[PDB]
Amino acid sequence: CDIHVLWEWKCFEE
Amino acid sequence: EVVKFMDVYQRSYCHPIETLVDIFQEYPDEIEYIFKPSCVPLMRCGGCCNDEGLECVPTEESNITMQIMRIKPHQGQHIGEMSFLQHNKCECRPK
Amino acid sequence: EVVKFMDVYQRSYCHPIETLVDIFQEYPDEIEYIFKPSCVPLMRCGGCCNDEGLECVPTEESNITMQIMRIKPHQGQHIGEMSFLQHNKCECRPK
Repeated sequence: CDIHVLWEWKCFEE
Repeated sequence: EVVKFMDVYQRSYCHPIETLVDIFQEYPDEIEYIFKPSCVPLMRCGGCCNDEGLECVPTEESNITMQIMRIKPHQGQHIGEMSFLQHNKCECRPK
Repeated sequence: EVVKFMDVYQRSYCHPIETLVDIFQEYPDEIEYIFKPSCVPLMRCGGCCNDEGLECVPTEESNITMQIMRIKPHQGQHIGEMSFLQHNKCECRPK
Protein backbone atom coordinates (compact mmCIF):
# COMPACT_ATOMS: atom_id res chain seq x y z
CA CYS A 1 0.00 0.00 0.00
CA ASP A 2 2.03 2.92 -1.42
CA ILE A 3 1.93 5.98 0.90
CA HIS A 4 1.42 8.40 -2.04
CA VAL A 5 -1.83 6.80 -3.31
CA LEU A 6 -5.37 6.90 -1.87
CA TRP A 7 -5.76 3.78 0.34
CA GLU A 8 -8.41 1.01 0.57
CA TRP A 9 -9.37 -0.52 3.91
CA LYS A 10 -6.82 -3.37 3.60
CA CYS A 11 -4.02 -0.76 3.86
CA PHE A 12 -5.22 0.40 7.28
CA GLU A 13 -5.05 -3.18 8.61
CA GLU A 14 -1.39 -3.81 7.57
CA GLU B 1 -25.51 9.01 12.76
CA VAL B 2 -21.73 8.58 12.54
CA VAL B 3 -19.78 9.04 9.33
CA LYS B 4 -17.87 5.84 8.64
CA PHE B 5 -14.09 5.90 8.52
CA MET B 6 -13.62 4.98 4.89
CA ASP B 7 -16.10 7.64 3.79
CA VAL B 8 -14.40 10.40 5.75
CA TYR B 9 -10.96 9.20 4.61
CA GLN B 10 -11.93 9.17 0.93
CA ARG B 11 -13.80 12.46 1.05
CA SER B 12 -10.86 14.22 2.80
CA TYR B 13 -8.03 12.82 0.67
CA CYS B 14 -6.13 15.21 -1.65
CA HIS B 15 -8.32 16.21 -4.60
CA PRO B 16 -9.51 19.34 -6.48
CA ILE B 17 -12.18 21.05 -4.43
CA GLU B 18 -14.20 24.20 -5.00
CA THR B 19 -12.51 26.91 -2.96
CA LEU B 20 -13.63 30.51 -2.50
CA VAL B 21 -10.60 32.72 -3.07
CA ASP B 22 -10.30 36.46 -2.48
CA ILE B 23 -9.22 38.23 -5.62
CA PHE B 24 -6.53 40.03 -3.59
CA GLN B 25 -5.21 36.69 -2.33
CA GLU B 26 -4.47 35.84 -5.96
CA TYR B 27 -3.33 39.31 -6.99
CA PRO B 28 -1.98 41.29 -4.01
CA ASP B 29 -0.96 44.10 -6.35
CA GLU B 30 -4.64 44.73 -7.05
CA ILE B 31 -5.40 45.63 -3.39
CA GLU B 32 -5.84 49.33 -4.33
CA TYR B 33 -9.12 48.55 -6.15
CA ILE B 34 -12.58 47.13 -5.42
CA PHE B 35 -13.91 44.04 -7.17
CA LYS B 36 -17.46 42.68 -7.36
CA PRO B 37 -17.72 39.88 -6.41
CA SER B 38 -14.63 40.28 -4.22
CA CYS B 39 -14.00 36.52 -4.29
CA VAL B 40 -14.35 33.79 -6.91
CA PRO B 41 -14.97 30.03 -6.73
CA LEU B 42 -11.96 28.12 -8.04
CA MET B 43 -11.01 24.45 -8.18
CA ARG B 44 -7.92 24.10 -6.04
CA CYS B 45 -6.10 21.14 -4.57
CA GLY B 46 -7.27 20.46 -1.05
CA GLY B 47 -7.43 17.84 1.62
CA CYS B 48 -4.82 15.70 3.26
CA CYS B 49 -2.25 13.07 2.44
CA ASN B 50 -1.42 9.83 4.21
CA ASP B 51 1.58 11.42 5.93
CA GLU B 52 2.45 14.96 7.01
CA GLY B 53 5.62 14.55 4.93
CA LEU B 54 3.55 14.50 1.73
CA GLU B 55 1.68 17.50 0.39
CA CYS B 56 -1.29 17.75 -1.95
CA VAL B 57 -0.12 19.48 -5.14
CA PRO B 58 -1.56 20.03 -8.64
CA THR B 59 -0.48 17.81 -11.50
CA GLU B 60 -2.73 19.52 -14.08
CA GLU B 61 -3.66 23.20 -14.15
CA SER B 62 -5.66 25.52 -16.38
CA ASN B 63 -6.94 29.07 -16.56
CA ILE B 64 -10.58 29.95 -16.10
CA THR B 65 -11.95 33.30 -17.20
CA MET B 66 -14.75 35.04 -15.34
CA GLN B 67 -16.75 38.22 -15.79
CA ILE B 68 -15.88 40.51 -12.85
CA MET B 69 -16.65 44.12 -11.98
CA ARG B 70 -13.90 46.54 -10.96
CA ILE B 71 -14.29 50.16 -9.88
CA LYS B 72 -12.44 53.11 -8.33
CA PRO B 73 -13.88 56.03 -6.35
CA HIS B 74 -15.66 58.70 -8.39
CA GLN B 75 -15.25 56.54 -11.48
CA GLY B 76 -17.25 54.59 -14.00
CA GLN B 77 -18.22 50.99 -13.42
CA HIS B 78 -16.06 48.51 -15.35
CA ILE B 79 -16.99 44.94 -16.19
CA GLY B 80 -14.42 42.72 -17.82
CA GLU B 81 -12.83 39.32 -18.18
CA MET B 82 -10.44 38.23 -15.46
CA SER B 83 -8.47 34.99 -15.52
CA PHE B 84 -7.63 32.70 -12.62
CA LEU B 85 -5.61 29.55 -12.12
CA GLN B 86 -7.52 26.31 -11.41
CA HIS B 87 -6.27 22.89 -10.42
CA ASN B 88 -7.60 19.99 -12.48
CA LYS B 89 -5.68 17.04 -10.92
CA CYS B 90 -3.91 16.68 -7.59
CA GLU B 91 -1.57 14.15 -6.10
CA CYS B 92 0.31 13.60 -2.85
CA ARG B 93 4.02 14.29 -3.35
CA PRO B 94 7.05 14.80 -1.08
CA LYS B 95 7.46 18.28 0.36
CA GLU C 1 -15.69 29.91 -22.26
CA VAL C 2 -16.33 32.79 -19.83
CA VAL C 3 -18.17 32.44 -16.54
CA LYS C 4 -20.92 35.05 -16.58
CA PHE C 5 -21.05 37.75 -13.92
CA MET C 6 -24.31 36.75 -12.22
CA ASP C 7 -23.14 33.16 -12.05
CA VAL C 8 -19.83 34.16 -10.47
CA TYR C 9 -21.66 36.49 -8.10
CA GLN C 10 -24.21 33.92 -6.91
CA ARG C 11 -21.64 31.15 -6.52
CA SER C 12 -19.16 33.29 -4.53
CA TYR C 13 -21.65 34.91 -2.17
CA CYS C 14 -21.56 34.03 1.57
CA HIS C 15 -22.96 30.53 2.13
CA PRO C 16 -22.09 27.15 3.69
CA ILE C 17 -19.52 25.31 1.58
CA GLU C 18 -17.67 22.05 2.00
CA THR C 19 -14.34 23.02 3.59
CA LEU C 20 -11.41 20.73 4.44
CA VAL C 21 -10.31 21.45 8.03
CA ASP C 22 -7.33 20.07 9.97
CA ILE C 23 -8.45 18.09 12.98
CA PHE C 24 -5.84 19.79 15.20
CA GLN C 25 -7.53 23.12 14.52
CA GLU C 26 -10.76 21.65 15.92
CA TYR C 27 -9.21 19.60 18.77
CA PRO C 28 -6.42 21.78 20.17
CA ASP C 29 -6.09 19.80 23.40
CA GLU C 30 -5.16 16.74 21.28
CA ILE C 31 -2.11 18.02 19.36
CA GLU C 32 -0.15 15.15 20.91
CA TYR C 33 -2.04 12.79 18.57
CA ILE C 34 -1.63 11.70 14.97
CA PHE C 35 -5.00 11.41 13.23
CA LYS C 36 -6.01 9.51 10.08
CA PRO C 37 -7.38 11.18 8.08
CA SER C 38 -5.63 14.31 9.40
CA CYS C 39 -8.39 16.56 8.02
CA VAL C 40 -12.15 16.29 7.62
CA PRO C 41 -14.78 17.76 5.23
CA LEU C 42 -17.10 20.16 7.03
CA MET C 43 -19.80 22.59 5.98
CA ARG C 44 -18.45 26.02 6.91
CA CYS C 45 -19.38 29.55 5.93
CA GLY C 46 -17.34 30.82 3.04
CA GLY C 47 -17.36 33.36 0.32
CA CYS C 48 -17.81 37.07 0.21
CA CYS C 49 -20.21 39.80 1.10
CA ASN C 50 -21.12 42.86 -0.86
CA ASP C 51 -18.81 45.20 1.11
CA GLU C 52 -15.45 45.38 2.82
CA GLY C 53 -17.62 46.47 5.78
CA LEU C 54 -19.36 43.10 6.12
CA GLU C 55 -18.22 39.61 7.12
CA CYS C 56 -19.73 36.19 6.35
CA VAL C 57 -20.61 34.55 9.67
CA PRO C 58 -22.55 31.46 10.76
CA THR C 59 -26.01 31.99 12.13
CA GLU C 60 -27.04 28.34 12.57
CA GLU C 61 -24.81 25.43 13.59
CA SER C 62 -24.95 21.71 14.37
CA ASN C 63 -22.62 18.81 15.04
CA ILE C 64 -21.49 15.90 12.92
CA THR C 65 -19.70 12.83 14.29
CA MET C 66 -17.09 10.92 12.28
CA GLN C 67 -14.95 7.81 12.80
CA ILE C 68 -11.28 8.88 12.99
CA MET C 69 -8.15 6.81 13.59
CA ARG C 70 -6.08 8.13 16.50
CA ILE C 71 -2.64 7.22 17.87
CA LYS C 72 -0.33 8.79 20.45
CA PRO C 73 2.90 7.61 22.13
CA HIS C 74 2.48 4.65 24.49
CA GLN C 75 -0.77 3.86 22.64
CA GLY C 76 -1.56 1.66 19.66
CA GLN C 77 -3.91 2.59 16.84
CA HIS C 78 -7.46 3.35 17.95
CA ILE C 79 -10.57 4.29 15.99
CA GLY C 80 -12.96 6.61 17.71
CA GLU C 81 -15.84 8.96 17.18
CA MET C 82 -15.00 12.68 17.01
CA SER C 83 -17.58 15.43 16.76
CA PHE C 84 -17.22 18.53 14.62
CA LEU C 85 -19.09 21.78 14.30
CA GLN C 86 -20.86 22.51 10.99
CA HIS C 87 -22.42 25.70 9.73
CA ASN C 88 -25.98 25.38 8.44
CA LYS C 89 -26.71 29.06 7.65
CA CYS C 90 -24.51 32.07 7.01
CA GLU C 91 -25.20 35.79 6.81
CA CYS C 92 -23.29 38.95 5.95
CA ARG C 93 -22.91 41.22 9.00
CA PRO C 94 -20.84 44.28 9.98
CA LYS C 95 -17.33 43.53 11.20
